[PDB]
Amino acid sequence: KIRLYQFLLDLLRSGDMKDSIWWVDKDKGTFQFSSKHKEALAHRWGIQKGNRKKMTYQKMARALRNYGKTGEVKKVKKKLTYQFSGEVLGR
DNA sequence: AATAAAAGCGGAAGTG
DNA sequence: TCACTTCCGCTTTTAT
Ligand SMILES: N=C(N)c1ccc2nc(-c3ccc(-c4nc5ccc(C(=N)N)cc5[nH]4)[se]3)[nH]c2c1
Repeated sequence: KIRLYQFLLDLLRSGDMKDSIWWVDKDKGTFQFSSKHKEALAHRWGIQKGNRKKMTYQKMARALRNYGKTGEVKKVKKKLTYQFSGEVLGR
């Protein structure tokens, strides 16, 4: 199956939802969600998974915080900003 | 100086 | 066993 952080990375490289997600420093690995359009993205996440209920950003973000222990994604002290790890980008 | 609102946190049970 | 999902409760930041 697919993993969460991959679903995000792909769009960031595809620009499929530029209105909902964008790079802050595409080199450093930072990205940020639109405070207004974040729901329309989490909605598409719950669709690609086929969950019983519709996916809300609050629930999706609850998943991101579980990447903290492994390092895949670490929250930033900024608003709605997270950071990928190097291994995911490539090396 | 208090607030209402938004963001963020995390345990626990549950799911495909 | 995984990778979340869902739920509820609390805590923290910000804007006004
Ligand atoms: N009214 C508004 N227009 C408004 C606008 C912007 C806002 N930016 C925030 C927050 C930013 C960071 C927050 C936060 N960092 C936390 C760390 C730990 C915990 C915890 N539970 N340990 C909780 C945390 N919450 Se909230 N709130 C806003 C409101």
